[PDB]
Amino acid sequence: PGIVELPTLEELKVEEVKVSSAVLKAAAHHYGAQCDKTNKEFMLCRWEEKDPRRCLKEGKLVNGCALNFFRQIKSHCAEPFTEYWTCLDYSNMQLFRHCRQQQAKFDQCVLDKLGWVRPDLGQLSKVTKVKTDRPLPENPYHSRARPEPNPVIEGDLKPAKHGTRFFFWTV
Amino acid sequence: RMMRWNQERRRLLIEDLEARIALMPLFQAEKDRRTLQILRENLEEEAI
Amino acid sequence: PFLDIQKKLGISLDRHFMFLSAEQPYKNAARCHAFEKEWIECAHGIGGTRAKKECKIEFDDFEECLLRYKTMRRMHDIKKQREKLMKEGKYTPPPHHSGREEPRP
Amino acid sequence: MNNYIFVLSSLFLVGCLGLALKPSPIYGGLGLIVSGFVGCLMVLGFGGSFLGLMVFLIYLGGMLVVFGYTTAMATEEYPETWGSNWLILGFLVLGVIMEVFLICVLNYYDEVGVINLDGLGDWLMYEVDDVGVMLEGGIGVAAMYSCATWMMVVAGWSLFAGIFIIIEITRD
Amino acid sequence: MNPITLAIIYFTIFLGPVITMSSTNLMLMWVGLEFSLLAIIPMLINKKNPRSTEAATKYFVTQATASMIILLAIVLNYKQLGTWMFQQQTNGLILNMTLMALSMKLGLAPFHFWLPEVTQGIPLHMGLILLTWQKIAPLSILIQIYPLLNSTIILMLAITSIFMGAWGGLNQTQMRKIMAYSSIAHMGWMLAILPYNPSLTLLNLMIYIILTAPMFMALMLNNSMTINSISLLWNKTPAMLTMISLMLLSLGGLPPLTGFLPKWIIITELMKNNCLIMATLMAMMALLNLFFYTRLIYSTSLTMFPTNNNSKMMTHQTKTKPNLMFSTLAIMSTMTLPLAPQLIT
Amino acid sequence: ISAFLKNAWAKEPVLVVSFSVWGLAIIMPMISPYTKYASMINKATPYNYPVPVRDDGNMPDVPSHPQDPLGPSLDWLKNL
Amino acid sequence: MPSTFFNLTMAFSLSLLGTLMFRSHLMSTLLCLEGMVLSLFIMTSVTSLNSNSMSSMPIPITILVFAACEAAVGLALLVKVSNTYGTDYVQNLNLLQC
Amino acid sequence: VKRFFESYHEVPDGTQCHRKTYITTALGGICGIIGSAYSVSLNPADSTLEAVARVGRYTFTAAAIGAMFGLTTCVSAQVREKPDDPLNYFIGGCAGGLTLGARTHSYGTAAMGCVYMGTAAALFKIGKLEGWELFPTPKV
Amino acid sequence: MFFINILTLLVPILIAMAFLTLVERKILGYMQLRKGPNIVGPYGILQPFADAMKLFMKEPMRPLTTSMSLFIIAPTLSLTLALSLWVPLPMPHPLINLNLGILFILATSSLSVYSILWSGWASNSKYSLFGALRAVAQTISYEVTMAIILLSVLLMNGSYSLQTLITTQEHMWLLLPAWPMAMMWFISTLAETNRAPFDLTEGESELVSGFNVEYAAGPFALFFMAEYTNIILMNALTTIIFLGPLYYINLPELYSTNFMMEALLLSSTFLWIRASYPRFRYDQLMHLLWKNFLPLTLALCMWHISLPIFTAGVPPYM
Amino acid sequence: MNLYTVIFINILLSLTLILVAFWLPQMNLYSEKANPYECGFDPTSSARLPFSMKFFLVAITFLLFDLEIALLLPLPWAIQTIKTSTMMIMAFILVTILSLGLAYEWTQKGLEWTE
Ligand SMILES: CS(=O)(=O)C1CCN(c2cccc(Cn3cc(-c4nc(-c5ccc(OC(F)(F)F)cc5)no4)ccc3=O)c2)CC1
Repeated sequence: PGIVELPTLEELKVEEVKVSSAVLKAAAHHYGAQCDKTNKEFMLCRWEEKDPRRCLKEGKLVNGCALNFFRQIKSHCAEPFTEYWTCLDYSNMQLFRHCRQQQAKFDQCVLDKLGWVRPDLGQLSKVTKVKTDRPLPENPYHSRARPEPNPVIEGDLKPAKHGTRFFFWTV
Repeated sequence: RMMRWNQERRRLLIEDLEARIALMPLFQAEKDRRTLQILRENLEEEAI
Repeated sequence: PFLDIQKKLGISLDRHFMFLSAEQPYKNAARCHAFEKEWIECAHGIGGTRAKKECKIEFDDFEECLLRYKTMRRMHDIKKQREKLMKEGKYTPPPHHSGREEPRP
Repeated sequence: MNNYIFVLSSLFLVGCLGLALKPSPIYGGLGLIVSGFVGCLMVLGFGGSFLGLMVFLIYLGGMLVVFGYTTAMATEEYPETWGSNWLILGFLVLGVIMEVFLICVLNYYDEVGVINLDGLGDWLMYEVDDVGVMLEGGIGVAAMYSCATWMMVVAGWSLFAGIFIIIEITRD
Repeated sequence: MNPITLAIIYFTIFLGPVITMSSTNLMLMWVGLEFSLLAIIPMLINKKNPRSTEAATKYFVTQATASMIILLAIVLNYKQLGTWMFQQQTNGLILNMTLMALSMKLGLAPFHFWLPEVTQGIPLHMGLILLTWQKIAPLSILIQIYPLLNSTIILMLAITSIFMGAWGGLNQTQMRKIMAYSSIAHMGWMLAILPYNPSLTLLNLMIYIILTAPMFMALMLNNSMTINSISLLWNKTPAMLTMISLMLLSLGGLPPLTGFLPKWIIITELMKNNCLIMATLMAMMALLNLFFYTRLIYSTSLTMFPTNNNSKMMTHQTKTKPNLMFSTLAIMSTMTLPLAPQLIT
Repeated sequence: ISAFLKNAWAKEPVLVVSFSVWGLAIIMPMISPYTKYASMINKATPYNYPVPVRDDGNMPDVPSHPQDPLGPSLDWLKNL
Repeated sequence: MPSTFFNLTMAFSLSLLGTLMFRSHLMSTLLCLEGMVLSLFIMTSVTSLNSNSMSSMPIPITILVFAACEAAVGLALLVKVSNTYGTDYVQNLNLLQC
Repeated sequence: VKRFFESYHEVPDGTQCHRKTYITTALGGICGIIGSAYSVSLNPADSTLEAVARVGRYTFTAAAIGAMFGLTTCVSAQVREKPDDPLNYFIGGCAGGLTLGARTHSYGTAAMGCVYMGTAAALFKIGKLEGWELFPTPKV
Repeated sequence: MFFINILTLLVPILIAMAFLTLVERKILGYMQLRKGPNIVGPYGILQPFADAMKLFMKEPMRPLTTSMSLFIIAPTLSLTLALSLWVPLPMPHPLINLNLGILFILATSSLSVYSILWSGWASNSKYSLFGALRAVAQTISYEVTMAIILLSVLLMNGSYSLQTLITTQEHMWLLLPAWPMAMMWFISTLAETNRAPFDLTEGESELVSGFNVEYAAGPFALFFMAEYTNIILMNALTTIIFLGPLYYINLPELYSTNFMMEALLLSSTFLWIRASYPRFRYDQLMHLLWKNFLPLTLALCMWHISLPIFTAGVPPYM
Repeated sequence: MNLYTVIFINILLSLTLILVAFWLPQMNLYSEKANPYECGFDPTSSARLPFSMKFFLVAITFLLFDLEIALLLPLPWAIQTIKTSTMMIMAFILVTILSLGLAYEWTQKGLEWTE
C-alpha cells in the first residue's frame, strides 16, 4: 500500500576502499583499536534502528576512518605491511600462523613510528560501551498499539444460585 | 599432544574471528549501501 | 495443553522451539522473525477469536514475509511488461542490468 | 540453471510414481535409491548438505536390507517390471503426460504461487547472511544434545523399544 | 515373555499417549502415536497364530498410513504460518485430512472395516487396551483443535459410525466383533459433539471405558468368545449375570443407568445448537444397538441354554477371579446416574 | 570374583576393556581440573559480533575500548 | 520453492495412492510408505532451510528414525507372514471374515 | 458446481420443472456412482465388464428415481397450485420408491421406498420452509 | 584447466590399478617361492595391458536369464564410484573441496555395494545370488563400526573435512591416540573391498566367482579394476587419517611423496595379508564385527567424546 | 559444477568402455552358450525363488544401529556448545542404551543365525 523510500544514488556515495581481503585481515587487529569508536557508533546505530537508511552517515564516517588508517600505513610503513599481506594472501584461507616473521616486523614498525600496539587474544571479542548523541528510538519495530485485554471479572466467589440448575435435581 | 595442539588451534581461531569482528562494520556499511543502490536502480527502471 | 504438565512443573520439553521467533543456535534469526514476534505479541491475552480480527494486519504481514505471493506477482508483472516492451522495441536494459556495471566496492 | 531444482523435483516425482506402480521390490528399491539421491541433490541446492547425505545413507542401508528380504520373501518366478505389463507402462507414460499437462495448464489459468515457468529460479534462497560463520545445518541437528534434549531421548527410546519389539515379534 | 521386555513394552504403550497429551508440538504427538502403535503389536502377535499375524498386519498398515497423513498435515501447517501447532489461520483441507486420518486410526466409519477383524484375531486383554487406551491420544488431538474442525464432516462420520456399528453388530455371533462395533458407535457419539462441547466426549469416553472393561473381564473369566459360550454362565459363574445384564442395558442407553447419560446430555447440547436431525437419527439407531445387547441378555441370563457333561468339573474347582476392580467399575457404570450433575460439569 | 575377572581377562578381554573404558569415560570428567575449561573456551569464541551498548553513563564495569583494562581476560587460555 | 513443494506434495500423494491401491506383494506397499517418508523429510528440510530456522532441523531426523522403526516392524510382520503362508501375498490373510 | 444444485430454490415449485428434473437426475446419478464405487471396491465382481455393468445399473436406477421425484413434485406443484406443500414432495418420493421397486422387481421395496422417501422429502421441504439446519455451525 | 586436472587425476589412477595387479602377482609369487610375470615385458610391465586388451577383445555374454539393464548398469556404477572416490582426496590439495567429504566417501562406498547386488540378481544364477547375499551380510557387518570409528577419530579433528586432518596431524600422527580404532578401521576397509580374508563375495572355493560368474571380459574388467582402485583409495584414506604426511605449505610435493610411500606400504600389506591367511566364513565376520569391534568401538567413542572435555582439547570449527 | 563435470566424465568413460566392449569383438551367440551356469549341468530350478535369510533379525537391528549412528554424527558440532555437561550426558546415555540393547539381543541369541 504505502511507498518505500530509498536514498538517491548520490546520497550513498563515498570514497570506497577498493582494497583486497588479505590486506584487511593483515591490518584488522590494528584497525580495531584505532577506529573502535566510529565503527561501534555505526554498528550500534545499526542494531538499534534496524534500518540501513537511518544509519548511513555513520557508515561514510567508517569508510573515512578506514581510509585515514590505511593512509597512515601507506605513508610510514608501506613495505613491511606489503610483505605481510603478500605472504598472507598465498594461503588457501589467509592464515596468520604462516606469516609470523613478517607480522612482527609490521607490528614493530608501527609500534615505533605511530605508537600503535596490537590487541591481545580476547580484547576485540568483548562488549564495549559507546556514547552517541542520538536518541533511543521509541518504536524500532513500528508496532501498533496492542489490543485491549479482556476485563477480569472481580468479586468474591460464592456458591451457585440454587446449586446445579440441572433438570430435576434439588442441589 | 592433541590437547595442546587443539588448544593452540582454538587460540588461532580466536585470532581469525577477532579480525572478522574488526572488519564486520565496514562490510555491513558497504552491503547496506550496495543493497540500497540496487533497489534504487530497480525502482528507476520499474518507473520507466 | 490437554495435560499441561510442563506449565505445572515449570519446564519446557517441546515449547521453546515451536515458532520461528524462538531462540535459535548462536543467536541467529529466522526470517520473518519480527513479523512473527509482533503477531504473537498482539495475540497475547485476548484469545484466538479476537486475534483473527485484531491481529489480522500483523498476521498478513507475516504471511507475506514468509510466502511472498505479492512480491512474486509484482516482479512477474514487471518482467512481463518488460518482455512486452522489448518484443515491440520500446525498452533497452541499462548497463548495470546487463552485466556491465560499476561493481562497488 | 534456473530449471535445476524443478528438474530435480520432477525426477523425484517420476521416481515416486514408478515406485507406487509397485513392480518387484527390487526395482522399487532402485527407484527409492534414485529418489533419495535426487532429494539429497535438492536439499543441497537449498543450502543444507548434512541432511541430504544423512537421508541418503539411511535409505541405502534400508534398501540393502530390503533387497536381502525380497530375495527371500517377496520374489517370484518372473518378477514384474514397468515394461512387463503393458497396463503399468501405459499408466506410467500417462502419469508423465498428465504431469506435463497439469504444469502447462496451471501456469496458464492458475496464479504464480504454485508453478511459474516464467520466473523460475528466482525463488530458491530467499534470504541469506552474507557475513556468516555458523550456518551449517549440523548446528541445528546438534541442538538435540544441548537444547532439544527431549527429541533425543524420545528417538533413543524408540530405537531401544524397537530392538526389544522386533525380537519379540520374530520369536517363533 | 520376560519381565524386562514386558516392562519396556508396557511402559512404551503407557508413555505414547502421555506424550501426545502433555505435548504442545504436533510432531511429538505424532511420535507418541508411533510409540503406541509400535509397542502394541508384539502384544497382539504374542500368541503366534495366523490370525494374530494378519491382525497385526492390518493394524500396522492402517495406522502407518494414518500417521503419514497426519505428518503431512503437520508439515503443511509448518510450511504455512511457520509454526508447528495449528491455528485459526490454517487450511481447512489440512484440518479435514487430519480429522480423516485420526478417524482412520480410531476406527470410525467408513474407516472401520479393520477394527472388527483386528479385534477378533487377538486375545481379549489386548482388545480391551486397543478399544480403551488407544482411542485417547487421537481424541486428545481432536480436543485441542475442536474450534477448527468442520462440523459437516464429523457429523457425517458420526451418523455413519452409528448406522454401521448397529447394522454390523446386529448379526455377529463372536463377542469381540460386537465390542468392536459398540466402540465404533460410541466413538461416533463422542465425535458428533466434539466441536460444540469436548467436555462431553471425554465423559462419554470415560463411561464407555468403565463399561467395556468389565465386560471384557467377564469374557476373560471363562475365556468366552461367542454367544453360545456366555450362554453357559448360568452353570459356571451365575453370580455375574446381574452385572452383565446391567452393563449391557447401560451400554445400550437405557435409564436409569448411566449409559443413558452420554446419549441424553449429548442430544441436549446438540439441540442447543439446532442439530435436531442428527440427534434424532443417532438415538433411533442407538435403539438398534440396544437390540442385540438385549438378544445377548436373553441368551445369557434371562434363559438357560444347554450345558455339557464336563462343566460339572468347573463346578467342582475353585476360582481366584475376578478381582476387586470388576465389581467397582460395574457398579460405577450402572448405578451412578443420580450423580450426573457431578459427572457432566 | 577376582578369579572370574581373571578368567574373563584371559578368555574375553574385549568386553573387559569395553566396560573399563566405559567407566573411565564416565569418571575422568569428574576427576580432572581441566574440565571446566571446555565450556569457557567454547564461550570465548566470538562467532558473532559483540554488539556494543549505549553509554547511559552508569556502566562503570564496562569498557569504552577493547584495550581498556576491563572485561573478561583470556590469559587463562593464553597460558594453559 | 513453490514448484518444489507442489511436486513433493504430488509425490507424497502418488506414494499414498500406491499404498492404498494394493497389489499381490506387501513389501511394495512398505516401500511406498518409505517414499512418503522421504517426501515429507525433504519438504520439512526445505522449509527449515528456506526459513533459516535451525531449531527445527532436529525434526526431520526424528521423522527418519521413527519411519525406519516402522519399517523394521513391518519387515518382522512380513517374516511372520511368509513363515505362515510361504509368501508375502495379501490375498492369503482373508480368514478373519468369520 | 453448487450453484447448479442451488438453482432448485431460485424459483418456487411449479416452475422450471425441466431444470428441477435435470438437477435431481444429476444428483441421483451422483449417489448411484458413489454406491457403485463402494459396491465394486467391496464385493467386487468376477469381471471388470461386469463391474462396469453394476455401475451403470445402479447409476441409471438412482437417476430414474431422482427424475421421477423431481418431475412429479413440480407437476403436482403446477396442477393443484400448492407450491409450499410437503404433500407434493411426499408424492414425489413415493413415485421414486415405486420406481426403485420397478427396477428391483419387488412390490415390497416399492411400498417401503414410497413410505420412506415420501417422509424424507416432506421433511426436507419442511426444513426448507421452517429454516432448519442439517449440518449447523457451533453457536451455542 | 580443470579437465586437464581431471586427466592428471584419472589416468594415473588407472595405470596404478594396472601396476597394482602386477605388484600383487609378483609379491604373491615371491612369497610363494615363484617369480610372477617376467616374460611379456621387462619384468612384466605389459601383463596388465595384455590382460585388459585381451578382455576388451573377447565376446561378451548376453545370457537368456538375465535382466540386461542392471546386468550392464552395475559395472558402470562400480567403476564410476571407484573413480569418484578419488576426487575429494587432498594430496595435499583436492580437486573438489567438500566440507562433508567423509560423508561423501561413506555414502559412495555404501552405494558401490548395489553394483554387486544388482549384478548378482540380474545374472539370474544361484552362485551370483549367493555372492550378492554374502555382500549384503558383509556390509551389514562392517558398516556399523566404520562410521563410529570414523566419528571417534574426527572428534579430535573438529569436522568431516579431509583437509583439516592435515593440520590436525601437523605435529603427530593420529595413530598414537587411535591405534585401536586404526586397527579396526584397517580390517573394516579390508572387508569393504571384499578382499582377503574377506574375499567372500567372489569366494572361488565355495562360489565359482560369485557375482562375476556370468560376467565376461569387458564388464568383468570393469569390476576388477574398480576393486583394485578402491584398494588404493582405502589405503590413501588410512594414510591421510591415521598417518600424516609432512605438510609445509611451501612444499606440497613432499606431502604427495610421503602419501604415496605410505599408500604403497598399506597396499603391499593388503597383498601380504591375502597371501598369508585363509578365508573367513561369512557368519564369523558378522560375529567378529558385532562382538569384538562394536562394543569396543562404542567404548572408544565414549572415551573420545570425554577426552576433549577433561582435557580442554575440543577442536575448532574452522 | 565441477563435481557434476567430474562425475559425468566418469559416467562417459565407463559407458565408452562398455560400448567398445559390446561392439568391437566378434560374437557367435547360441542357446547353449547363453544359458545359465550351474557347474556344467542344467539348473534344477530358477534362481528367482525364495532364498531363505538366517540373519534377518541382525539386518533389522542394523537399521536401528544405522539410525543411532545418524544421531551420533552431529557430535563434532555438539562439542562446540556452551552446555557441555548436557552433551556429555546425552551422548553417554545414547551409547549406553545402544550397548544395552545390543547386549540384550546377544544374550537372547539374536545375533546367532537360524539353522
Ligand atoms: C595362485 S595366485 O596367488 O598367484 C593368484 C593371485 C591372483 N592373481 C591375479 C591378480 C591380479 C590380476 C590377475 C589377472 N587378472 C586380471 C583381470 C583384469 N585386469 C584388467 C585391467 C584393466 C585395465 C588395466 O589398465 C589399463 F589397461 F591401462 F586400463 C589393467 C588391467 N581387467 O581385468 C581380471 C582377472 C584376473 O585374474 C591375477 C594371480 C593368481
